[PDB]
This record gives sequence, C-alpha cells and structure tokens, in this order.
Amino acid sequence: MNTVPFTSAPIEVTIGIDQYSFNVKENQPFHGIKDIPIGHVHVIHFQHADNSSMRYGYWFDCRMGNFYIQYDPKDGLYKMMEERDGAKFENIVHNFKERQMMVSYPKIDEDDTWYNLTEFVQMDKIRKIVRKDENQFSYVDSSMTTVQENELSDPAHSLNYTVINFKSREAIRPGHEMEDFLDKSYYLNTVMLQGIFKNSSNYFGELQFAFLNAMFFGNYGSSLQWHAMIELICSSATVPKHMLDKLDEILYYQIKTLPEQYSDILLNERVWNICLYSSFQKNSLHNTEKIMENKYPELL
Amino acid sequence: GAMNSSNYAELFNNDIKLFVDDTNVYRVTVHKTFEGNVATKAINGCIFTLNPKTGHLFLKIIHTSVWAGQKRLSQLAKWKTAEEVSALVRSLPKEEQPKQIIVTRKAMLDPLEVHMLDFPNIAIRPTELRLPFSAAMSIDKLSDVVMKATEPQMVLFNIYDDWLDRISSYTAFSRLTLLLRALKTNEESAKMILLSDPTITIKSYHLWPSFTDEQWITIESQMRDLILTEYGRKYNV
Ligand SMILES: Cc1ccc(OC[C@H](O)CN)c(C)c1
Repeated sequence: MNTVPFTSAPIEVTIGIDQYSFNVKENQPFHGIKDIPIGHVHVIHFQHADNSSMRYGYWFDCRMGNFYIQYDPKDGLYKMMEERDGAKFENIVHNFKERQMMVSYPKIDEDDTWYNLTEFVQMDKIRKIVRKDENQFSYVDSSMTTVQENELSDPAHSLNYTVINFKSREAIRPGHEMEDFLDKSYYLNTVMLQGIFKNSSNYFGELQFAFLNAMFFGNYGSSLQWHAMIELICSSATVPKHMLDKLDEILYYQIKTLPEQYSDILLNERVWNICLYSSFQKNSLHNTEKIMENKYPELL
Repeated sequence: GAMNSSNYAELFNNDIKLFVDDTNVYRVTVHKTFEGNVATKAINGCIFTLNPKTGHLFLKIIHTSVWAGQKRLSQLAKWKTAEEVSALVRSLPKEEQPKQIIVTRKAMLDPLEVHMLDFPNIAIRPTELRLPFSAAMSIDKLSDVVMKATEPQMVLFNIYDDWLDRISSYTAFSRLTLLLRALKTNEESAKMILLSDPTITIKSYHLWPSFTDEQWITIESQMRDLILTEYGRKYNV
C-alpha cells in the first residue's frame, strides 16, 4: 500500500484519484492519499475551484518511485515530483500518518472497476505516448493535442497516440481499395496488430488510456483516438475471437464508469450506432450493447 | 467545398476539371422468373466523365461481363466507377490531369477519394446542382456505342460538337444541360423537336444536329417550353 504525500494545499481544489474525487479547501490541513493499491497504474488529477479551466493530472506507478505533490505558486498548479532520498520520504510519510493528515484510497473489496479500466495500461507505454523522459510520471491536461491533430502546434506537449486514418495509404492496399475500405481486417491485423502494436494487449492499453484521458480531462483528441480504435475493430470482418470477447468487457466498464451528464459530449453517435447495429461485429458486444440500451437509449 | 449556383463560373475557368456521373454504370431489366419471382438481367452501361470547359467526354463503356459472379452490384458499381476514373487520370499526361473532380452523386465521394489517394492535390467535390447527365443515354450515338460493345472500351467524344467555334463554354454548357434536361423530362417530345425538320442533319462526326444560330434560339426556346409544361403536367399548374 503506497502513498502520495502533499506538501500542503494552498488553493481550493477538487482532487481526483482514478474514478474517485473529493474537495479540499484553501489552506485545509491536507497531506495526501495513503493505501494506494500496488500493481496498477494510477492517475491523480486536479480541478481548481477558482478556474475550472484546465483539468490536469499525473499518471504514475508507485513501483517506479516515491512521488509527492507540491503546489507551485509561480506556475499555479499542483506539481508531481520524485523524492530520491528514501529515508527522507518514509519519515515524511510516517509523520503525516501519525498525525492522520492523509485520506485513505477506499478500495472497497468487491470492486474491480479500476483493474478493469486499466487492465492493459502499462506505465512504460504511457511514457512513449507522453514524452517527458526526465520524469517517471506523465502529465496530461484538457488542452493537449495529439500528433494526428497537429498534422491537421508545440510538439513537446503532444499526445503521441498511434495515428489511424481510414482514408490513407497505410490503411488501403493498392488494388484492394474497396476490399480494405469496407473490411478493415488488413489494417487491424497486419498493419496495426502485427506491425505497430505487436499484440492485442498493447492495442487495448492505448484504447484504455485514450478513454481515461477523455473522461478525466475532457481531452478531445483522446476521445477521437478511443473512438477510432473501437471503429477499426468493429469494422474488421476478421478479428481474433479472444479480442472480441475482451473488447466487450473493456467497453462495458468504460460505459459503466462514464458520468451520465457527460455522455452528450464523450460519445460519438455515429461510431456507436455503426459498431452496435451495422458493423461486422454488431453481434459480438452483448454486454456493451445491453448497458448502452438500458442507460443511453436516447443517443441510439 | 460543394459546387452550387453561387460558384458556378469556376467550371469555365482555366483549371482543368471533370464531372463524373455514374448513373448509367449499372443498368438492368428487372423481370419475372418461371417460379414467379423477379430477377434482373444487366445490360451495358457507361461512366460519363466530362470536361465542362472543352466538351471532351471520356465515355467508358461498362460491359456486362464486369458484373459476372459479383455480389452487391449497386455498391460495386461505385467502386468500379472510381477505379476507372483513377485509371483514366493515371493514363493522362500530368499537364492534362484535372485539378478537381466533381461527382454528381455524393455516394461517389469516398470510393473516388480512396482510389485517388495517390493524387492528394486533386480535389474531389460534390455538387448541390441536380445535373441532367443521366440522360446521356438518350443521345442516339452514345446509346448506340454502349449497346453494341462486346468488351470494355473507352470512346472519346466532344459533347459540344463545334459549338465552341461560335459560343463560349458557359453558353455551351447551358445549351447541353437544357438539351439533357429536356430529354430527361420527356424524351419523346425532346427528340421530336430536335429532328422534326428533315432538312437539318447530324454530321457523321457530331452528336447533335447542324443548327444555325437562329435555329438554335428556336430550339432552345422549344426545349424551355417542354420543361415548364412537363413541370405543369407533372404539377398541374
Ligand atoms: C482517496 C479518496 C477517495 C474518495 C474520497 O471521498 C469521496 C467522497 O464521496 C466525497 N466525494 C476521499 C475523501 C478520499
């Protein structure tokens, strides 16, 4: 059970940790989150009371370092930092727990929501999408654009998701124009799975990470990327049977976790109506189709 | 973007462009089976690819053999059209390739876009205009060459005949679309008009009769009357 201590909380802020959130008042005596489950990536994120503009946060894995949060009054945000001195960190954390100044990650026994949303998400892959190699943790916010977005302006602050474009030469074999456009199996299985991602777990991990950045930060380019990777599978006539069953499970939990009041912006009508009712795989997403109908029959 | 009434003069500027109409690519004769069901039999079709400035027509004849053993022919027809248009562009010298291709039906956009990925600087555009190109098969000589074909075959025509010796492209296109709109709305009467006077003939190397300037005015007027009428007969006005 690892800990992310906070130096202090000088400005009033809504703090989020995975799928949970709580409010901290200006200068409230608050010194972090303890009991964070080991074995998963995590995300700790922020929304200032005074300026709901910019949600931002940090992806991290406690097995890769001791990390803490410290507000920066110059740049105006809560910054993640690594402490290299191990006995300094334990001593700081131990003091804050003795004084019960830390809230507890409320990992309710029965609950596997977080695991199911981050099953294939690895810190090593996150850090190739979010390039900032002097740090073991990765910063993301609402406004960061994707590589594919910047093609259509600062490359350092970009999200390097894998570019998917259904009307591109990468996607379309010369002489197989119609075949490859109406059945994307070549592009999924040969170009992306065998060629770029190497296996379905790496593909699923980027899908999952894109959705979480869309949900937690309202990152529009991440939502584009999540939808694209769903559509490429649903529009391939040939998909490995294990990928189809896993995808149903993956999407089900994303739809289950989505705030109801955010569905109007985070869900693309066309992609879902095609995936659920028109595509090759229209019959392979029973769990996801069931929850989309009980819960969002309007969009459909 | 899309081509419409507002930007209609772009057609006659000096940027090469082509209209592509696919209406007549897949043609059938729905009929009854001995068992009382309905079956289609295909007949030969064509792609109508037209340079509106010069009147050059690239008439690709689609032979019925193209469809043999194929499924979902209405959808194949659009990809077959796009394959043939991209092959035509590739065959042309670079300085003859269009800078824009305007499709007359929006369902050709994606097929053509995909077959033209190799030509990123050629813009593929829909139009808001309801152009009467489907009626190209009411032109006797075009219909004749399509129906006689026994193999795939490209035939080149000038759809303006020699009109550009006397009138501008803008006026030539307007005459063509009026003539074709008339044939589309009442083919019988449109043809009666064009051929009534046995003294007016069609040159062996032309598609339309040899009309004087004055006679073209009279013809155009008669074509207008027919279009409004049928608009009356169709709407009761
Ligand atoms: C780590 C952590 C997670 C959730 C929390 O409470 C959420 C509660 O419902 C108030 N919105 C707290 C206080 C801490």
